Amino acid sequence: ASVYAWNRKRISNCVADYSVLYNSASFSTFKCYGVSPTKLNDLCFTNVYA
Amino acid sequence: VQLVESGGGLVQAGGSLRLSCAASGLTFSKYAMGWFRQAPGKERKFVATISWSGDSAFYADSVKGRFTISRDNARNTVYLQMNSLKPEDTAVYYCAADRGMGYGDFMDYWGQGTSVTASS
Ligand SMILES: *[C@@H]1O[C@H](CO)[C@@H](O)[C@H](O)[C@H]1NC(C)=O
Repeated sequence: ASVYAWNRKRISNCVADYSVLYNSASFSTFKCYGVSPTKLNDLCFTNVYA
Repeated sequence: VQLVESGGGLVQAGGSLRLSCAASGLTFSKYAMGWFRQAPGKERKFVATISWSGDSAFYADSVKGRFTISRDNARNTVYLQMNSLKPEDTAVYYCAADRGMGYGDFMDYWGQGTSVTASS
């Protein structure tokens, strides 16, 4: 979707091993705020609606 | 505002190579630093990036074991060591900085780009 009618699904209650992104090597602007890319794996919250 | 590339890949034989950029326009411990490259024909691709203060470092899938993105919080300088020079590393390199954790097609400050190339 777009930025004017974006959806916000529920991101929790499901396996999210974000290392599945860290072998991407094809991104351009992977940025993380309030957390480093590494330390969102050991600890990462609920209500993480994407 | 100042982030300039220097050095080169002017090598007559294989060996260890170094790049010596400088960050002298704004802070260097806040702006997470990065290092990209554009091959002569291939596009700008990720090489290395660092955390805000240099606390986290990671590389690509083919440069991790032979590169060294060294930053310098003090004396305003930054280097990128290229080791075990390979023909797949011909490019023009750029030192960079951003408010995230590096790794952005558009940075806060962009380097000029020095030509590094390995020929054997
Ligand atoms: C999306 O695709 C890229 C490259 O095709 C891959 O690196 C990444 O892991 C994929 N992500 C998912 C969630 O499938």
